Amino acid sequence: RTIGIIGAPFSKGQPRGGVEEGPTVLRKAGLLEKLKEQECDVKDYGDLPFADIPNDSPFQIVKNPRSVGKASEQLAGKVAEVKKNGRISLVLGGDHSLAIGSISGHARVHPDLGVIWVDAHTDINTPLTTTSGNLHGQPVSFLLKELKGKIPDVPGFSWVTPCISAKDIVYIGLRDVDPGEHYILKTLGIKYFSMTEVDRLGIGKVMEETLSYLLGRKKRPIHLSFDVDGLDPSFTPATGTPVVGGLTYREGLYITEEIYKTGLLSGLDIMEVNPSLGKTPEEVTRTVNTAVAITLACFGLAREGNHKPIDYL
Amino acid sequence: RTIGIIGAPFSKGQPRGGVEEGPTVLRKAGLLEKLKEQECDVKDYGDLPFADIPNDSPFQIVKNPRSVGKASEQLAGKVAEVKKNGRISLVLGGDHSLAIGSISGHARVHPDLGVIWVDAHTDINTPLTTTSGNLHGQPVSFLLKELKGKIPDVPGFSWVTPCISAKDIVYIGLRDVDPGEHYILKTLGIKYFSMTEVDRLGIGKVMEETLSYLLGRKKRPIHLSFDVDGLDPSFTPATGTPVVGGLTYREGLYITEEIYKTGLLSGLDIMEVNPSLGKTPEEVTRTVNTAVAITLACFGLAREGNHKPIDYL
Amino acid sequence: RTIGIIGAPFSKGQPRGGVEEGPTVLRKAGLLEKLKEQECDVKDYGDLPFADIPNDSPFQIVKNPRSVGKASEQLAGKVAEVKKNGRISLVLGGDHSLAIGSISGHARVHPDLGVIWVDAHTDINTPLTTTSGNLHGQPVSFLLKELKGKIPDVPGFSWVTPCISAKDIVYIGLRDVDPGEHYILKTLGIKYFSMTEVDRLGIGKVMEETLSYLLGRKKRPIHLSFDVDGLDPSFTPATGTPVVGGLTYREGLYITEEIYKTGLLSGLDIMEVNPSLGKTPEEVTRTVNTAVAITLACFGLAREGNHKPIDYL
Ligand SMILES: N[C@@H](CCCC[N+](=O)[O-])C(=O)O
Ligand SMILES: N[C@@H](CCCC[N+](=O)[O-])C(=O)O
Ligand SMILES: N[C@@H](CCCC[N+](=O)[O-])C(=O)O
Ligand SMILES: [Mn+2]
Ligand SMILES: [Mn+2]
Ligand SMILES: [Mn+2]
Ligand SMILES: [Mn+2]
Ligand SMILES: [Mn+2]
Ligand SMILES: [Mn+2]
Repeated sequence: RTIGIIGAPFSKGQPRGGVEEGPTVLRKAGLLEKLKEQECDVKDYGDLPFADIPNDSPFQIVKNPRSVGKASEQLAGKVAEVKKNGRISLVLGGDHSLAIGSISGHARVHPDLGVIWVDAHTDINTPLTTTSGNLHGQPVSFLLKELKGKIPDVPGFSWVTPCISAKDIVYIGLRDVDPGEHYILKTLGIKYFSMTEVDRLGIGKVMEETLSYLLGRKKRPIHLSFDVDGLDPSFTPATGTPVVGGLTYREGLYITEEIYKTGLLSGLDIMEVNPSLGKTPEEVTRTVNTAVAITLACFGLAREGNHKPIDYL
Repeated sequence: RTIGIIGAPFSKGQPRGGVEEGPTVLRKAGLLEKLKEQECDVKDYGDLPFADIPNDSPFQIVKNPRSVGKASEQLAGKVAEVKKNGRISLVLGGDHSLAIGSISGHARVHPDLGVIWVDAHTDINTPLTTTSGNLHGQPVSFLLKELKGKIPDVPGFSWVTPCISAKDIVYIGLRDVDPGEHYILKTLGIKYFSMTEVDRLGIGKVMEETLSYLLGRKKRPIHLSFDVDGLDPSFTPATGTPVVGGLTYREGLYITEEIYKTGLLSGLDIMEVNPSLGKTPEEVTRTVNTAVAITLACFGLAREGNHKPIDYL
Repeated sequence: RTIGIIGAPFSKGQPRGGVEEGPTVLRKAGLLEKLKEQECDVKDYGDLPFADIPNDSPFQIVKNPRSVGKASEQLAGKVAEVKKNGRISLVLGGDHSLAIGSISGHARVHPDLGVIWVDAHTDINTPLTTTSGNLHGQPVSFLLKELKGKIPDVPGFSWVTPCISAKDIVYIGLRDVDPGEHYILKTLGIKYFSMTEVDRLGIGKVMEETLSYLLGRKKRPIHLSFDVDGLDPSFTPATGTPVVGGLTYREGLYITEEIYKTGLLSGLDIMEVNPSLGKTPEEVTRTVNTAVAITLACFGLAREGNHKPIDYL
């Protein structure tokens, strides 16, 4: 397909620093070249320069609010620009707090978008329910219209305007959800397939139900926010918040191959890859290699094989 | 839920000695504290003191019959006492021979109980079909009423009285069954889901069929005897009789989450954890960590998340 | 069952040399003894002596054509001889190019045979579509009647005569298919279950559909060509062309147990085991151990257990 690459070297949504190198190690893995090797029209919009915000004391428990809020604001603008150029935005990011800007900018051009959130976490804590204070665990709360009223005026996010409803999002891969987050899940009736649902139904039925749920009424642009920790740490160990018993490499590729086949992928986020957290150089390459594989599947690379519209014999 | 913890530091049902440290490493992993962290009312009935039986020569091929028989007799009494206190018995054990006492004592208070046996083995050898002579591979034969007549008078087990019928037990995870055991399986018509059935149907259908099979006619108390070697050794390596191709971490949690949701868990055994068999300190923690996780799922810990009956917003 | 073992220490269908030791390490693993331990009548037809062909320059891009062609010709004759003796041929091989001779000889005695190809690759490149020039990636093209006309006269294969039609073969495990191969797949309407189909349907449904597809109309002899790289490299690392995200140990045993139960297994190939490629001695034993396990399942070894037709009690 036609892609718009945008690097988001940002880490202030969480504690560990190596995540801001995500764009770097992914590009170094040959991601752009691999994409072009497929039927892909690629345009690199570069790495966003996230100016340093020295004065950024916590808002209550919430850490680096101004830095996070600004980074998302800048990203929102870049994503909308790539979308206005008629390209699928591909955000190579640092931490998941960037989802606020990615989905926000995406929704500016396509308000009817539907979101698929692949993650071990729901990232739906509010600045008031969070216990860690890390903003990468709160992006969804800022985007949901139903939660508008339970979100205090956190410095750096006055530009935010909830752009999705509880029913325009589906979670896949959940296995470490905070109490307050679970309360929000059940209270708002959010659609989710935790690892339990995946075990019960199988990834095939999960995807069928996911896509039917979001595209049932009518077709709409899809936004895939992919947290690499959604996959089991045996595949993506170099990440800040790993949780055992995750989605397999295969399921990861299944999810993305199915999303690709819809022809509706509109926005994509490959988040939380932290090269500095690899216990070994191999754990780093294993994580980056899996992240690239998942990305390539989102744009057409199929396990059964691919061939050009010609007569090979 | 409401739990009654009882440690069973016993190993004479098999050759390797480290298994008697199971209660110790599990408690040290913070199992009691983790349980209390959930909606659990926990009461530790302590570790059973299994007096030394110096004179215990083999009965034919059967090893340490008096020691094994006595340990189960003592455990049977403790389990019945915890059951009479209105608590779910949680036996942190050594080897699986202890199942004879656990199920026996449990059945004294709840004769209508149904058993789910998660294991790589059927543990249904009789003292006459066993080839190893290890009693942890024969517990089920002593408990089945239909096999009463094929069980010689083994020193130490005169107190035993078969308490379950062939149709009150379901096996999950089988992958190393002895010939005589398979003969008993097919002859008595015992319900089982070997790894082959799990591969064929998926763990979801397996659990649906398991619970429908045991609770179809009417609801009854459930006894879960969980041998950690039922799970693949990539998850629980520190165990005496590991067999490759086992149940995954995920399936292990699925089985237990589903049992929990029935609200009928009445007795639980977490067996065969042998810290001394870990090739590395990490293999030990990996095994103990998985054992704790499985235990927590049996008492409510759900992957989709948990929340108190309050308004979190 | 009744087996006819034939060693095929051959490697010239690909670059890496250790694969010709496959027969050796498998026999050393006790394969013959293990088979006899089951209800198996085993006869070792020995290791085929593949005479050295010093003058064998490439045919265009195609490497070692005369050596490969001769090795398959010799193997075809041996397989037909074992089949005429009323035995299931078990080819312990080197590289997969040997499939040309195995299926060829098998089809001489049983022209109505159906093939199940477990592999990460389709091995259907023609001498003209191949980009590697390695013949182990082209065996199927030489056997398919529909491709007769697109196969140049390659030195060493004048003895070949396509013996199977597009609809007498089913692929399972595909995850690295070349463009030209995919073109052939879709153009000839070949039945396949890539890793994507396995993820979608589950290995149970895959096997049901595979066997129904090949045995629907009427029962016929089955030929299983098993490339060990079909299974994930976490199980069979010592192989020349490994690809991540493969079939699990369990699925491997499921496939073969189901094939065994048909009672129609007529020919079997255990290919691509290369002891020299093991990064460690354990990776070598892990690969050989998995290969033996898969082989034993093909001849009756069931995970639920096995028992002789006698009264064990
Ligand atoms: N629920 C935890 C973990 C969040 C991880 C963030 N992520 O999934 O990108 C928190 O609120 O800090
Ligand atoms: N079937 C073997 C292995 C038993 C292992 C015991 N277990 O599963 O707890 C025997 O009878 O010795
Ligand atoms: N498709 C590649 C890989 C073939 C591997 C051969 N195999 O699967 O036995 C080629 O044509 O060289
Ligand atoms: Mn996460
Ligand atoms: Mn996340
Ligand atoms: Mn066991
Ligand atoms: Mn056991
Ligand atoms: Mn292959
Ligand atoms: Mn092959």
